[PDB]
Amino acid sequence: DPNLSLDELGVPRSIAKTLTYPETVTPYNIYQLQELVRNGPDEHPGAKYIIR
Amino acid sequence: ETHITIRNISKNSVDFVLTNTSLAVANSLRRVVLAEIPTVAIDLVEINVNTSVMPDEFLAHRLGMIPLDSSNIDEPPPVGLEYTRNCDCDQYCPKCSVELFLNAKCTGEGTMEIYARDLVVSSNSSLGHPILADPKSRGPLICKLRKEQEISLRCIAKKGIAKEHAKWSPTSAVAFEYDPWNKLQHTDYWFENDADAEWPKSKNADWEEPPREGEPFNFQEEPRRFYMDVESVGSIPPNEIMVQGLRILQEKLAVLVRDLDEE
Amino acid sequence: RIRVMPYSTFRLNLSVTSPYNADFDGDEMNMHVPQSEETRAEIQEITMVPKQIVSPQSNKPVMGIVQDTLAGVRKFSLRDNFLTRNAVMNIMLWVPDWDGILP
Amino acid sequence: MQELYLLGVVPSRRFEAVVNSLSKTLDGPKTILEFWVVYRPKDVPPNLPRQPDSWLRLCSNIESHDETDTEWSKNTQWSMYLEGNSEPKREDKCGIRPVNRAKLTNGSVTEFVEKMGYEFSHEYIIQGLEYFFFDTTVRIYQTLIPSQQRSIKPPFHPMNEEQPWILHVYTHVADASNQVAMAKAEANLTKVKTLLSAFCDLKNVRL
Amino acid sequence: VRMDTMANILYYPQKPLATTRSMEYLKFRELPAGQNAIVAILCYSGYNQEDSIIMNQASIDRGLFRSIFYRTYTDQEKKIGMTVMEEFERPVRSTTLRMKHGTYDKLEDDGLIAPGTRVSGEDIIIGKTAPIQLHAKRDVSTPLRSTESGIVDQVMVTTNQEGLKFVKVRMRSTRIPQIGDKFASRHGQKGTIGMTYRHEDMPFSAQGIVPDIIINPHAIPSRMTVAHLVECQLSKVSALSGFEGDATPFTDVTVEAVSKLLRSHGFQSRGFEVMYHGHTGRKLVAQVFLGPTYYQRLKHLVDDKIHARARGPVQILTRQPVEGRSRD
Amino acid sequence: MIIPIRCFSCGKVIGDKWDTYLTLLQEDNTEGEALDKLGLQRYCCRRMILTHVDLIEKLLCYNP
Amino acid sequence: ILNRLYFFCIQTQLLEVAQCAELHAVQGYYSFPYLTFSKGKWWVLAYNVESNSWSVRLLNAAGQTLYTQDVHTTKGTLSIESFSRLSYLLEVQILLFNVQTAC
Amino acid sequence: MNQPERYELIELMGLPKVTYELDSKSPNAAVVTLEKEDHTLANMLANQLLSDERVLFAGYKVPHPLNHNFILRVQTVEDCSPKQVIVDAAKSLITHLEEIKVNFMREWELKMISVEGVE
Amino acid sequence: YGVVDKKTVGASQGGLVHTIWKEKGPEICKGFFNGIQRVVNYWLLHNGFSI
Amino acid sequence: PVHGVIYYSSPSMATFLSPAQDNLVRTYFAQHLKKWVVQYKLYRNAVTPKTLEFLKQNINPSMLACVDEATMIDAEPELEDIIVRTKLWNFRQSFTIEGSIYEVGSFKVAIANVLQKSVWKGILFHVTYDGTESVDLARPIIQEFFLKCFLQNNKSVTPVYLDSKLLLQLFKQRID
Amino acid sequence: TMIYLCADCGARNTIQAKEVIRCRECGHRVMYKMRTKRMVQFEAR
Repeated sequence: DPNLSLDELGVPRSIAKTLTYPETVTPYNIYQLQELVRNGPDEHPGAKYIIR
Repeated sequence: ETHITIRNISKNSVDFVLTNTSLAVANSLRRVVLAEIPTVAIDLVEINVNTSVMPDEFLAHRLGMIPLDSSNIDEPPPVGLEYTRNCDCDQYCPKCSVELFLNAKCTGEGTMEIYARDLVVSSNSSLGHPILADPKSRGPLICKLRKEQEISLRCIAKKGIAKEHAKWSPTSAVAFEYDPWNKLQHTDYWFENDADAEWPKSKNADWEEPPREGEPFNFQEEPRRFYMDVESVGSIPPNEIMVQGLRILQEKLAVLVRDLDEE
Repeated sequence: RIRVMPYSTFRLNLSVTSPYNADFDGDEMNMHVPQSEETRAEIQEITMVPKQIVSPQSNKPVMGIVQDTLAGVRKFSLRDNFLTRNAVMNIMLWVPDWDGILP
Repeated sequence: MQELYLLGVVPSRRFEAVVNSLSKTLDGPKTILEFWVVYRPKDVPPNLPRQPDSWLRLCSNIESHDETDTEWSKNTQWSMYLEGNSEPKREDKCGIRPVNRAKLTNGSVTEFVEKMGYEFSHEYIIQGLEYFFFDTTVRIYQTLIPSQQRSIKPPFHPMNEEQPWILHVYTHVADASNQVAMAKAEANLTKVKTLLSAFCDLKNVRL
Repeated sequence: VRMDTMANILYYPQKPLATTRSMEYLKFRELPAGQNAIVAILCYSGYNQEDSIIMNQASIDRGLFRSIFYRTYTDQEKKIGMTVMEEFERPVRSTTLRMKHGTYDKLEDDGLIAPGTRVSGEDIIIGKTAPIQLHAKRDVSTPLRSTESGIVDQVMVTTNQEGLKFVKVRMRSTRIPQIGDKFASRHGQKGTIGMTYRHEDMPFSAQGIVPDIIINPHAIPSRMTVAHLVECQLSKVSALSGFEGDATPFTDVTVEAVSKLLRSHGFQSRGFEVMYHGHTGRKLVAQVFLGPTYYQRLKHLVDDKIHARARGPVQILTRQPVEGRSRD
Repeated sequence: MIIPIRCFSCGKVIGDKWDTYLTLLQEDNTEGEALDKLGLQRYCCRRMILTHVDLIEKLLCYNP
Repeated sequence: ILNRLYFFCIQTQLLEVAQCAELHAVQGYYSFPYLTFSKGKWWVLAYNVESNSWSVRLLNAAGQTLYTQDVHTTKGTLSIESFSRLSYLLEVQILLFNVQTAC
Repeated sequence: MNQPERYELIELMGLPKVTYELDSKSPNAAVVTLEKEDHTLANMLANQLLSDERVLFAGYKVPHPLNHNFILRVQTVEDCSPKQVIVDAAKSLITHLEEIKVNFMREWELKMISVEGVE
Repeated sequence: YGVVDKKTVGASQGGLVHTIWKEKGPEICKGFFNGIQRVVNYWLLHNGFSI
Repeated sequence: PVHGVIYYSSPSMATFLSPAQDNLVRTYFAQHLKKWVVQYKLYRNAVTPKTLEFLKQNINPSMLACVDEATMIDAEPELEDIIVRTKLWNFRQSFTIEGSIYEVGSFKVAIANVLQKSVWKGILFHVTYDGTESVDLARPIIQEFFLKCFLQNNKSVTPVYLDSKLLLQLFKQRID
Repeated sequence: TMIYLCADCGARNTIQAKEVIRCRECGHRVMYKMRTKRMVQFEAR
């Protein structure tokens, strides 16, 4: 692909929808981070698993 | 003034020449005609019984490409159905999609040869009816059968543009050739031993200059005069395509203006 | 840095092909995602296609313009090739950080 | 509309005495008179929303209307409610149920729920008292069963005419996303609970 | 008719155009591996780079290199005993144990699926049972690897000896060309698809046809493979002739020979042609070597080679991650 | 199996143009050149009827 | 924003002055802060004032005009606009002169 | 399997077809982003937009052949607008199109007569 | 002066690629590959090239 | 007070020609069809249908036509949408009516660009005028000013009678 | 139980669960399975 910056890598959604990448809950995220869950693990901008 | 100078015509293609216009518009017309020109085509089959040799998957793809009549199209309600996507009805309805049938059986023992003829629309003179490119034949070939191999198919067409699947464009190709000698030198011919000697003059070359001199070559000159040549599939009359080309090309420029003068 | 296209292959950048001594003969390449926010940092500040464009093997670069973009440079850096005002313009929309001022 | 609320029975024997501890110190009294029809959308397939809230509740306020006047059924003001259920894990805490407070304007009124085809179910009438505190209010209950279906004529039918006064402090949030009216109104109405605690014991009940 | 595991056929096979007088014997023209593709060697965009190719979507839409992928699942009915039965009964979620993420909702009363039921995912197709309240029925039935999809060609239930029942299920799964599939000519031009341009974009010129696929010029000079070239100049010449042009290994037939045969039809005695850009309409400065040839749809497609892990199953003995396949 | 119908590069229908094609190269003593009499000026698709294999007559005879 | 208050309250003032002599001051022909002045009932011959300054700037485009600086132009009202029309009649005679100068 | 939805090529997913937004840098110059419609409409307002002496720049370029859109930058400089420069252009186009849409519907039937008839 | 080829935009000793790296570090350094490998590809698109 | 909305095959000009008129202007005139489809069948047509369009007479009542096509009840919510959203109901390609009503004088002209979910439909025009007269004592004469400014490529559709009636009249174009 | 079809004859064998795999008015011992009804959703692409 000629159109990506050098330090760029095209990752197919098929995979992006199956990775992670934990990430603890910051007080800066709560709202942003929540939207992801409410979205679903089948919607790119989503997630899987919630750890307590 | 003029703008077009046609030569020959037929029943499947339309040879002519653009005049007072720019390169852009030319191409932008080539493109238009090859893509976004509403047409009917079948885009969903339900199989009941099929014990033939073509798989279901293989029939869908084949039953698709077979051209259909479209004619007017962009003129509802009748004699034209609007995209089945933005329809006032739900799911799929004859008000925005034309139903087709295929009930082919076997009464022989030799060999069967089912063409595009055997299909059945509905009787809503849409149309509708596929086509019969073949001379006094019956249409494009679909499938072959031997003993008892009846197939039963329900086909319904929608509305779509090449963009959405090459299945729709009612347009074969196009054959343009602005500046047939080499006025503007928009091209560097590869020799190999003698330039104007290896490359063939084109049939459309006999309509211009500027051989001799050594003028030297000009540059204030823009490419005008474009020798196009549109050929249709046979789905919709040979322009048609062209006519309906700008009708949904003007309206594509408009979209713009209206989204800038309202606010 | 991921993101994120569709279709099921890894798109990567041609000038980065030399370091992976491997063409597109249908090759596979592995991806390892970090987890902890403390490694995410290592492979950002030390290991990066950018900070790795010059291996000390030879204190010489290991990536460079190659293939079509290279063949292209010659056939375009020639002083036989002028650009019509008509663009210019068009081609100015890559830079990608444009002064805004037309040369 | 996220209503926040509690519940506490008042025997009628002490009722008006409580009202003296209420209305003299509060807005109102306002007698309530509103004919319910909690139509049930019997529907297919499962899983149905099936929850009591999911069943429709046309809500004809009629408190100013005559007890025998005939124009009522589709001329006097009506409403409709599905409402969300009160929050899970809302122990002792005031229940938080989002509410769609519907309104309507035509000679046709009830008809649309049957234009939605919904079946008739249980019916009653809010008939208690309400005492304001700005957007918040307390709503002590009386819910007599009407003497006949679509009949506005008393006597009606409390499960006992020794009817419990289901006292019910409340408020109505516009949207639950902010913490503001949450803790704020919960505090104000907790203080309202301190007021009633001088004469009553309200509690949360699951919904 | 042959029930057979992993089979790959072509929707539309074709004769090699320029072929050698030594196939009549290899019965090759009768069952081609090839498929003739208006190829054009252009440096255009940048997606057809370093041994890689870009193909025309319009074409793949009408059937370029469309293939089918039959897979077949074998399953008998072991019986040890004593007398231990194990019929293909439909598992009953009333005393099974254990099997979830079915669904068995797709099995008939026979415990077997009926063609051609749209099967996808980890769906199941047969059902087993092995004796041991409510006891006891096990489940030694075989599911379907998620990585596969598509309908079910046909199933064949016969008898073994052995002495029990014996079923075979075959499902078909059309496979279209997608970015990342392999193609190569008959000269070892291992290529992969880099992009799929729709009909307008591609250099419609000037005849005006459109390349079906277009390889990049840097896959020539270093890999010296002047045959790939020749073939294309010759394939073309089965233009206004149809004379199946022989490509016989050692013959008098020469480049200089075919060339004369070229302008003989109005074209350039060398393959080339002028070419019009798809965006603008500008002639391309350079002349393109456009000319048919057949490329082979190689096996091992992409959707079979992608792999992704993340807290997946693990060995029992070592407790580390399983190997390729499985799930996954 | 059977003509492709619709050439690979253009749209030019070819499902119709074969039941008639074969009835010349083996039934009229005209050349491979005869297809020219079917409106095949382009490469193009015309290498469609030409490079084709009739894989159905020889498949159809497996009757179930 | 105070300037908004200024121009707006003055707008209302002039609207009250716009009553008799219905100088509609419709703003479609230009959206400037300078603000259009117009006329009842009405090819078009424009009408503009600002300081206020009685610059009869009839225009289309830009027709041939005529200019005056009478009156302190703070106080109204309707009668002054009537005087503007009284000038505009002589302006029509001048339109006949414009017909004369054409040839 | 990861093939973007084709219908998501001809249908704006709640995406504002057009978007007009100034730049900075450049001064008196804005950038237009038409979506789900490109590679045709774009080329025109260029090889034609540059024909108005009022213009001093004419952007136009698709960022990536996967996203079906494209930007357009115009600079001018100095009086208006440039939302007005491109519209004055678009208008000059639709009207220049009919110029040919009419000649076509005019010369068609005119060379349809010479190939016999009749009537 | 002269003409750009591998001599200068390839891993050369005193290579141009080498020389901005190394003055002033990766980026706009990292952008260099994005510019030329974007500008030129764009030029070439409409310049055409082949054999 | 006869109604007379007209559909047109020559749009765009309303934004352009009406300002070009030398006369006076008022405010907004936008309204929105919203087709509905129940997520299951059963409720398919007539009194108990998939069909529904809350009708956004934004200009005055601010009250939706809570109407399952010829089912006469009206309400502002909106909240009713969510009430309708109990595992239920979808949409279909409705075409919204939006625009541009302006003060004129003896009569006034409502104006609105019309918008299918496929972006465009085609502009509608209307002119309110005194109602004491019989339907055509001057309505064609009002249409002289449909020719002043001149208006072109009009559709034959003719809804006919304040403006609340337009609500049912929406259907007259909706059923098209 | 269900119906089955032979590899040669094709006649309806309509044979019962747990028995013997064969035919009736003929020979050979295999058999495939009738295609379901079944109106199946098929895109044409």
